[PDB]
Parts: sequence; structure tokens; C-alpha cells
Amino acid sequence: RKKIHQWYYRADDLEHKTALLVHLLKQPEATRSIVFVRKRERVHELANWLREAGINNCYLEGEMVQGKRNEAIKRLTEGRVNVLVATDVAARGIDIPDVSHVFNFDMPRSGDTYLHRIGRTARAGRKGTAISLVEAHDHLLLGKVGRYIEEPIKARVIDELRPKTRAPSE
Amino acid sequence: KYDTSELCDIYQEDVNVVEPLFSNFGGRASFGGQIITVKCFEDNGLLYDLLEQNGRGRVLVVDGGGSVRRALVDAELARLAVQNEWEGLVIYGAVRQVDDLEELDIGIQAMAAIPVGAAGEGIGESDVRVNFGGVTFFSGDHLYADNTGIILSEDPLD
Amino acid sequence: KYDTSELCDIYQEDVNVVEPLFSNFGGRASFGGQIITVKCFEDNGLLYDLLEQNGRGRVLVVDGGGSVRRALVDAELARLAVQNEWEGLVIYGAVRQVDDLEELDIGIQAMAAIPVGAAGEGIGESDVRVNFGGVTFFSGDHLYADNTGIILSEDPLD
Amino acid sequence: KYDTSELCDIYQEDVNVVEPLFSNFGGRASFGGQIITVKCFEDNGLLYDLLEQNGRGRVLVVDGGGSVRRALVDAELARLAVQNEWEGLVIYGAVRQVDDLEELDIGIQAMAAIPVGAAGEGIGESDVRVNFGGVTFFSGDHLYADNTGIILSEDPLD
Repeated sequence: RKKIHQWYYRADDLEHKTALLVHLLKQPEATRSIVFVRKRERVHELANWLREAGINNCYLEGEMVQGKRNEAIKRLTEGRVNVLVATDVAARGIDIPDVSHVFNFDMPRSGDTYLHRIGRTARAGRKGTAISLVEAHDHLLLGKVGRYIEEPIKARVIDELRPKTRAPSE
Repeated sequence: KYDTSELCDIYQEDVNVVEPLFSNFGGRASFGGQIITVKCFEDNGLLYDLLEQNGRGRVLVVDGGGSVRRALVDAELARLAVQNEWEGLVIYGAVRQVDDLEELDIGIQAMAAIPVGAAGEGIGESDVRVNFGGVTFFSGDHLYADNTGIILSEDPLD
Repeated sequence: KYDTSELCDIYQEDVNVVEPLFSNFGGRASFGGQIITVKCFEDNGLLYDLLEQNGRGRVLVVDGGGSVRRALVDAELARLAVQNEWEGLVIYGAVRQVDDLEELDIGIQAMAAIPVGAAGEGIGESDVRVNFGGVTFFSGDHLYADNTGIILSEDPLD
Repeated sequence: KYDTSELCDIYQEDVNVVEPLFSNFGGRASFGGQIITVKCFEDNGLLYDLLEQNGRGRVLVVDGGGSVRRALVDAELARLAVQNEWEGLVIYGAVRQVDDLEELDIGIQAMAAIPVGAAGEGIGESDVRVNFGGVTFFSGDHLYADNTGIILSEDPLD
């Protein structure tokens, strides 16, 4: 069973957490990313948030009539776009190709969900990266998930963007 | 809104009938949809992930291992399902806070009530083949239920 | 108006009490009369035959093998019983379309609910001793039943 | 007044849960209080001596042996329970006159209904430890029950 690079960054603010992604998406490494979210509402915004930063991001949320769901998907497999934002439902029966990055903007309660999200990345061979961004309300959830899966997710820090409050209790 | 007897009368052997192990605990007398399946045991972290999503036209089918030690669904998690328009829930397990569940516009069938909640470690697997009541469920099957029983087919019906 | 618990107090040994295996499914909560017994299994050809006949003052006691894989009574068959004035039905077996049954002016006591109809072949036997729930039934015995339980005597009571 | 699921959330392990063998037959959906225990079998002489005393804030908990052949609580005796302001009754055994019991402002949890009444001789013990449903019971303890289930604790909750 597969194997992928996995990292996480803890965050203070929603605002921080979304600059973290912004920074992380503007990297040459980033190629075809999908970013998951939890709430319905947050798909629309985070998509805005992204352009402004200067990243064409396309947003796909689970009411969309299936035609739109294809017009969204087609832009991404076309270089036009390399960021898709969605929820777990919004992207259920879709295969997208040659993904390289999966992001958990919101953490899932279960490692089952987690595993399906990062299951998106390729298998082309060349080996994708799953990065979680954890707000302090997600900390437990990051641990519960880690234990679900074989092993924990190693922490990282972006030098410039840096957590100005302490790590949560346990 | 659905009649499982009339359906069996029509489809005959194109449906499979679950053994009479369950009863209604929700506010909707009957219901039906595409199934999504879960295998889990006295834990519901994953059921919160699934029911947080939109499920209009969908039923959550849960292999809870038949446990009546621990409630998988309680009012909180039922209000959350209702809010995301989930047709109904079929739980091979126990349910909880029955008086609150009956006043909700969702279909729930389950085996028994027990007041102790499940854990929330997130342990469980989803979209898996599961078995109970003499029927096998898998994601994409269609389930129809009323106060007479539960039936399931591969393809929609009417 | 039948109180099976009152009756037990009065006639004592002279009544036999059936095991707590059943539940009300029909429109009447209490009911009684002079039975006519039936032995069958996952078939109701015979039931259609007898209920096509008049039954004022009569209960149909059906030994269905205890099956809950196949329903012996659906709405049609019960509508049948009601237009022929039958006091009620006791089915050591399954019933069907419970929602429709609660509405019909007949007593129904059975064991469970399963969406599958019985077969219509007619394989069975009527007017014969049946036995179940710890009690023997012959045609011309008298039966009294309500929400609390079922009792049987050879003579009439009141 | 009582929601047993919330209580389990709050008190976690200070609470023992009874197995889901019971159901409500009385008018009160949920009830709770300090408990007196009684041990007997198919005889309720003790229950009469006991329910004559007053019992506001008290709950009677009966190891009836689990027998469902003879009913420990009929309408007569439930009334005498209401008269003396008793919170509710818990019977590991059978009750009677289900239709009368639901109209009565008390709580009643039991296993089944059977129209034969219990003897009255007086044989039994009270204020002894009793065991059923995987919970063990001493007088002086505290029980809270609703439609979902029954829970027990050493010290009073809230």
C-alpha cells in the first residue's frame, strides 16, 4: 500500500492558516494541487482569497450541476489551472490525473477521510506530498488521525511565516 | 412515501430483503436513496465526517458490528445529518436519545437504544462491502425502508 | 371490550395463556371470538379461501411455522377479512404493510414484519390442532386478546 | 426531567448502564430517585407491603427472577404506587394491564407483559443486593431512567 510525503504546519489565525497555503502554493514544486476544506461556505471564499494572492485557483462545491463539475475539472487538467478547492462530497466520484499535492486546510475527524484525500496524489510513480494546516482547534484531530495511520505527520515551519503563539497542551 | 411490500411484489427477486432486526427511531416513516457504507465499531468520528457533507438523496448504511453497548448516533449527530438533507440512516448498532430523534425529519433504523455514546477516535473504513441481516451492502446500491422492513437493490427503482 | 388480565383473575386455571411472542398490528387493540385454526407455511392460498367466507364472531388462528421470512397477511388480505366481518387474526408468522393494517377494523396479532409476500399455492390444512407459544388450539375454542397478551378457553366467557 | 445520554456524557465512568432489556409501560417517560431493592419470584406480597409506605423521590427496583410467566405489577398495584407518590418502578420480570399502566402518572420499566397475575404469599427479601442486566443494585443507590435506557450511580447525580 502506497507512500507519500506528509507534513503539517500549525497556525494561529484563520488568516495565518491561509497565508500558509498561499505561500505553500507559490512554490515551483507545487504542480497540480487539490485543497480540501470542511465547510461548504469556505470553498467559495478560499478561492477568492487565492486569486488575490496571485494564484489561479478553481473552486468546486457539491451542489454544482454535473456540467459545471466538468468545466471546473477540465480547467485543472489544463495548465490553465493548478489549484482545485473542494469538499469531500464535491469531489466524490472523480479521477483527476497527475496530482502532486494534497492539502488539508481543515483537518478531518477520521483517518479514513484523511487517507482518501491524500489518495488523490498520483501514483504515476512519482511521489506526491500531503500537507495539513492545523489550527489549534484541529490539534486533537491531527493526533487522532496520526495514530489511525501508521505514523505521525512530521512538523515543519516556514522561516518568514511563523507561529507567534505556543503549541497546544497534548 | 415508499412501500417496500409493493416493491417486492413488483421487483421480486431484483431486491434483497434484510432480516427483521431493525426498527424506526427517526421522524420520517419511510425513505430511500443511494447508499454510502461504513464499517466501524463503537466509534463515530467517521460518521461525523460523512454526515457533514451533503446527502440529499443518500442514506448512510453503517455496519456497527451489531453492538448495543454503544450508541453511534445521538441527537447531535442526527441534527447534523438532517441539516445536510441526508435521506435516512441504517445502523447495525445502537442509537441514543430516542425522544429527540423521533421529532426529526430524517429516517433512522437501528437495533436498540443505549445511553452511552460511541468513542470519537475516527477508527473505521468507508465505502467498503459490508454484511448484515443477510444482505451485502456496497456504495452505490439503493436502499428503501418503511415500517415493514428494509430492501436494497443495485439500481434505482420505480 | 376484552381485558385479558381481568379474565385471568376470574377464570384462572380454566384459561390457558399464550407466550409473550406477539404484538398488535391491526386496528383493534382488544378482540375475541370462536377460532378456526389453520396450518400452513410461507403460503396463504388457504387464507384467501377462508377469509372469502363470512366470519362474524370468529377468529382465524394460523400456525405459520413461526416463519418471519415471508408475510402471510398483507393489506389486500386483511381488507378481505374486514369486509367479511372477521373479529381478528392470530398469525404465528409474519405480516406486511403495517402502516395499512393499523387502520383496518380488525385485530391482528403476529410476530414480525417482512416485505415479502407468501406464495399463493394453497398448500395447507384447516380445522386441525395447532400448537405454539405453549398452547394448543382447536377450531371451536374461544380466544381473547389485547395489548397485554392472548388467552384461550374451550368455552366462551363473560 | 431526565436525559440519560447527557448524564452519561457528563459522568462517564461514575455511572453503570443497564442492558437494553426493558421498556416503559407507565405514563412517565422518564423518572429517577433513590432506590429500594426487592427480591422475589412470581409473588408480589412484598411489593404491596412496600408500596404502601410512601416513596416520593424513591424508586422500587425488583429482581423478579426475570420470569415472564406471571406478572408482578397490575393496575391495582400501580395505583397504590401513584397514591403514595412513588417516582417509578423497575421490574426484572413482567407487568400487566399495559393499557391501564400508560394512563398512570408513574414510571414503569419492565421486560414483558403477561395477563396472569403473581401470587401474593409474601415470599421474598428486601434491602438486599440484586443483580440483573449486568448492573448490580443496593438500596440507597440512585437510578435515572428514560426511553433510551436506565442508569445507576452510587451518589445522586446533578
